[PDB]
Amino acid sequence: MKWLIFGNKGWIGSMVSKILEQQGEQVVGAQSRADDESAVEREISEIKPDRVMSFIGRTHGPGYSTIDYLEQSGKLVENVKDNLYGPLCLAFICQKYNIHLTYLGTGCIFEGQNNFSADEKGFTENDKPNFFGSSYSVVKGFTDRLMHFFDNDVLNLRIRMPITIEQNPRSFITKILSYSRICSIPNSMTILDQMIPVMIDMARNKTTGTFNFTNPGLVSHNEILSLIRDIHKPNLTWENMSREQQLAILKADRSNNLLNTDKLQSLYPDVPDILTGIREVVSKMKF
Amino acid sequence: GHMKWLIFGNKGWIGSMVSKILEQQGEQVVGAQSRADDESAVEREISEIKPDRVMSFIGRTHGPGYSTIDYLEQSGKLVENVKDNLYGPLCLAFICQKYNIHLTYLGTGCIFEGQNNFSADEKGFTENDKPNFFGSSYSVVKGFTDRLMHFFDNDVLNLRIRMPITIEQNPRSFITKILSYSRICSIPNSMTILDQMIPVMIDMARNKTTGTFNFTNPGLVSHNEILSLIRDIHKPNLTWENMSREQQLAILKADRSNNLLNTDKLQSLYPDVPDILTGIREVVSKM
Ligand SMILES: C[C@@H]1O[C@H](OP(=O)(O)OP(=O)(O)OC[C@H]2O[C@@H](n3ccc(=O)[nH]c3=O)[C@H](O)[C@@H]2O)[C@H](O)[C@H](O)[C@H]1O
Ligand SMILES: C[C@@H]1O[C@H](OP(=O)(O)OP(=O)(O)OC[C@H]2O[C@@H](n3ccc(=O)[nH]c3=O)[C@H](O)[C@@H]2O)[C@H](O)[C@H](O)[C@H]1O
Repeated sequence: MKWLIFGNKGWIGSMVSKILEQQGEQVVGAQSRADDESAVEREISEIKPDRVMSFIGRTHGPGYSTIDYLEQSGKLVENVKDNLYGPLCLAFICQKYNIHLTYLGTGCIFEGQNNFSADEKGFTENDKPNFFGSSYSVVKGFTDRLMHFFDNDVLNLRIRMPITIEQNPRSFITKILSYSRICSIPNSMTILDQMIPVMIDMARNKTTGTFNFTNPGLVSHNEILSLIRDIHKPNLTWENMSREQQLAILKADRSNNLLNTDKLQSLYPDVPDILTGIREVVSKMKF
Repeated sequence: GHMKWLIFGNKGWIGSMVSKILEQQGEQVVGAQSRADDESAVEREISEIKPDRVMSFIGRTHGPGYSTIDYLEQSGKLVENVKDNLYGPLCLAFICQKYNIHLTYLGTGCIFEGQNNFSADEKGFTENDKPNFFGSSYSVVKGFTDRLMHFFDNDVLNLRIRMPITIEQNPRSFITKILSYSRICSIPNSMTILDQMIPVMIDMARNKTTGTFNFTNPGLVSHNEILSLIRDIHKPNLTWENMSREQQLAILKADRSNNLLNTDKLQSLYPDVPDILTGIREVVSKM
């Protein structure tokens, strides 16, 4: 089939593009900006893709390798443009043309259920955002809600803290290896090497709706650094800091949660729990 | 004949003014119980009430400690900004469209800068023009809401008002406000006299007119010209101090939109709408 990819030069979009091409699919990198709704509709009307995917957003930039970038005066316009408006333009136009859209969103719109409390099973697909501590998370929360108005037309995948075996400035493990102090908190995370094939399968199948799109279960920064130490780097040591210490040195807070992945597990029962998956990733990693 | 109207923002300055007028015209007005951002509660209320027409007079434009849009520039208020100035209005657009019920959305023309210099080649920002003013968090979000309303061009009436004026003094009224300000940044602007423009808005909603409309009285008026007309007609001892654009920017949390709106589209439908200077004369004579 023919796959039109927005964000195909980005970290994730490049990775997905490569896998679609190894699978024998035709990939078209979108030339239109997602927020240029008239150019998007011209491109979609002309290319006539079988599938559209969105790997776009504004999550770092000059001076800031993190979502702290969006807290600067003058960046709200880039935040809403790339992290809400562009994705909504793709939803409206893909829906009009009856072309399945995969939107790669975020689960960094919730806070909590990550304390191993016996009565808490994690945030669901239907749950409203309850984390408002970064401008990124605020805007993405509304994008996530708005995507529920396209439940039969758009696949809304909530990834978090994405990890690759290959080291990359964007990869959660690369980042935490680089940080002087670690705020260790159990969290739902996405191993892209494991879950990109699932995402492609879902888009091939025209599956629609919202899915929490993390590996089952919780892992902490300390558990990940402990595996790197215990598998490869016996000398490895790090300093811990609290949520409050971290808040003081960043421009924004950070989302910490468990996502309930029962919905994804109903379709894809072989996705590894996050600790089995991280053990696998760390075992294969170069430094 | 007389109809049933569901009003979001029925207790607000503009909403309560429109409610009273629809009631004076012998309509049935229901004040909405649901928050516009509570999409499930909105869908319940619309499906229950089965209104002939829905109207939105909602937004977040002031709050504790800040009688202006400067309120939205505080850390932690982006969530209120997007919730009330974008997401709630989009919830109303999606749901009213689903139920094929006409929606009037009271938007803003404070999404553009320029064309107010009396240059003969500049006839003002049109309905199709994209936002070009990004100097307040209010204007940035409202600009995206305006663009999003264009995806509902057959189902929603999107009216861009600016600097609303009432005969009746009120803290929200542009004339009350500039009378209250020690220093005036005098700039020619498109402005909306609500006493003259609300009856046009109600007619449009009765006719189920949809699309975007610039919704200011035709032409420009400056702060200095309004205050001069108040002095000469009502208050001969009135005096004020003038200040620059950059001097204003030094005292406020954000910049302000200054523009001309092209009102040819409205004037084509309603040739009798008073030009701003004729209308300001009517207003000041009634004060
Ligand atoms: C596109 C979005 O990117 C996001 O990354 P974010 O910009 O929050 O990454 P970091 O600030 O590096 O934060 C990554 C992690 O590092 C922790 N940390 C940070 C700095 C420090 O000095 N020490 C620490 O321990 C921080 O608490 C967080 O757990 C998320 O992936 C989100 O899932 C995804 O949708
Ligand atoms: C809901 C939105 O409200 C808005 O009002 P805004 O909050 O910008 O009002 P003010 O800050 O009082 O500003 C009102 C006017 O006062 C001027 N001024 C301000 C302070 C000062 O000390 N001296 C001055 O001369 C300012 O430049 C502006 O022209 C707009 O109506 C917009 O059309 C509407 O959609």
